Amino acid sequence: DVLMTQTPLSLPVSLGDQASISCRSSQSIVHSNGNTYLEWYLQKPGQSPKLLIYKVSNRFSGVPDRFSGSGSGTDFTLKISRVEAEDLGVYYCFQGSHVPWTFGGGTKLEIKRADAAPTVSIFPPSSEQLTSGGASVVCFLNNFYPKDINVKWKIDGSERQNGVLNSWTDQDSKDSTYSMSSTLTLTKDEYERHNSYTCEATHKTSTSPIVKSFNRNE
Amino acid sequence: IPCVLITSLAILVFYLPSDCGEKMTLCISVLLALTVFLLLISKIVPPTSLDVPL
Amino acid sequence: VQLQQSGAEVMKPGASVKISCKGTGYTFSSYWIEWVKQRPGHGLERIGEILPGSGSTNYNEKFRGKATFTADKSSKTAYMQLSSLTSEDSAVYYCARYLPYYYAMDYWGQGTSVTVSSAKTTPPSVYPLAPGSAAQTNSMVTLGCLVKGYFPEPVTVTWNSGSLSSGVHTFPAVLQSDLYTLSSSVTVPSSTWPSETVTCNVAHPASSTKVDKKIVPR
Amino acid sequence: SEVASLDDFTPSGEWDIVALPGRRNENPDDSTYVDITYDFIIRRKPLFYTINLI
Ligand SMILES: *[C@@H]1O[C@H](CO)[C@@H](O[C@@H]2O[C@H](CO)[C@@H](O[C@@H]3O[C@H](CO)[C@@H](O)[C@H](O[C@H]4O[C@H](CO)[C@@H](O)[C@H](O)[C@@H]4O)[C@@H]3O)[C@H](O)[C@H]2NC(C)=O)[C@H](O)[C@H]1NC(C)=O
Repeated sequence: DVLMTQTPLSLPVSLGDQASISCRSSQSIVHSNGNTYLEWYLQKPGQSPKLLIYKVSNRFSGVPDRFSGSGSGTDFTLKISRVEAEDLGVYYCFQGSHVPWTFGGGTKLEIKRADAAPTVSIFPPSSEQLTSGGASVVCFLNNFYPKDINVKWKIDGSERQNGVLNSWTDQDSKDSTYSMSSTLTLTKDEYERHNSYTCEATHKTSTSPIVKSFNRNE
Repeated sequence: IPCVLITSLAILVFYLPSDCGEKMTLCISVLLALTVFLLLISKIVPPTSLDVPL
Repeated sequence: VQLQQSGAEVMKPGASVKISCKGTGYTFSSYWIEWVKQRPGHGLERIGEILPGSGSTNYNEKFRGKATFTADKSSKTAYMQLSSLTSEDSAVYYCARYLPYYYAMDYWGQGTSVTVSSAKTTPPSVYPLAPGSAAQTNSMVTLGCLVKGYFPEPVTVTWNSGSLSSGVHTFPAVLQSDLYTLSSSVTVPSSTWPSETVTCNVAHPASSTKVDKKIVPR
Repeated sequence: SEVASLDDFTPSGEWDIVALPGRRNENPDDSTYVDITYDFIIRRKPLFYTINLI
């Protein structure tokens, strides 16, 4: 199968900036009739993909004029002149030339702006966790930019890795920032034996990991 | 029956001494006959995509 | 034109699935139906295509044997059959209309979500969160809630009749061992929070659940 | 319709249907000319000739 490669895997660019997505193919995808069949799609979150361009020289109906394509037998590029918030999503290549037809690798698009430091917080378990028979140690990391974020779960000076959850959100709209939360489930026999709890958070804005710790023994 | 007869000669080449100077004749003639029979059978009963005659 | 897919499905590993795409408003028999897989992580993968007018079918290398397409001429619908199922097949499947070498993929289905696991339709287990006993209470404080052992998706986490529409950071669900877990965060005035009542309403329509557990200051 | 119908089509077995688009053409220099042309894009099933020739 023909393999299609897209770069960059991410392209943060502020509004009003030209955005260019490159596309490369394992083989030439020019067809005998004189045309080359390459299509560009845009899939916004929570929606099905939307066609943008086909036969790159051409362009689909209903899309704005800021889009345009070009390329030769193996190298193709999509261009967005003046970006907005409605152009956010994942862009895919699609070659319709050689059977089987294959999709590109995708390329998430973001908007770059003044990075903001995280607003850390650590939430120990509630009494309901004690009653049930568990300990849900909840750590939050909100409003941090860029994606460069990491968490270390150190308890009583011991770095523990297994059983660590990691979940983040897509780029926001009002503030254009991500959010991440790593919750640590603990059992009663395991939760109470420790006396200290900490959730280190390292970010570019603050090179020193921000510390939010509490002691069980009180 | 002719197909089986021709196939049965495929092995004889290895019992034929190298001094007689006839190994090439035998093996090439067998290959020729097999190709001809394949083409004739295909003219009669075409092998399409779904199934090929055994 | 409209392409209609079947509803979501939940089944155990090792079973077989038969999702369908029904098209109306155009000549159904004369268009290739393209089946596209999208693992929740990332990436669009094309399983294959079928031409309802005839029996023609093509499968990608990664899916030969795994999937099988079928179509009904009388009823404008086409079916995809999935072989022995596994956790990796958990994804959302799309159906699209395609005519090779001409106008392409201008209409898609809504999308069918197929999830694979051994879990049962367990009800949600919601828990509250409170600030740590020994912590610095700033003029602004965060609030969150946890839900565990809820299956299948989705569970709607909302506040008291949209009490906090802004500042909410809902996070995607994850699997701990076999069940799903969820987390949420919000920002509220520290002074105002004791004054009024705000609670995270948790709903599990797939299990007919609607609960509310108030969070009170420690 | 923009394509030919396949509602009552019986598959061929040696040729595969790919696309059957139709188009209405006019000559800007004549003004009395009009036609409808259908492109039949057909793909050969190569097993027979593969086996017999290649
Ligand atoms: C099967 O054979 C038929 C008959 O030969 C063939 O039909 C021809 O297809 C070509 C390619 O689509 C047509 O030429 C195009 O016509 C459109 C309509 O006006 C023009 O817009 C095109 O020019 C634009 O696009 C080109 C490609 O992007 C650019 O290079 C150009 O600068 C313009 O931007 C182009 O001229 C041609 O009109 C038809 N002819 C007929 C009689 O229909 C068909 O393509 C073949 N199909 C296959 C799959 O082989």
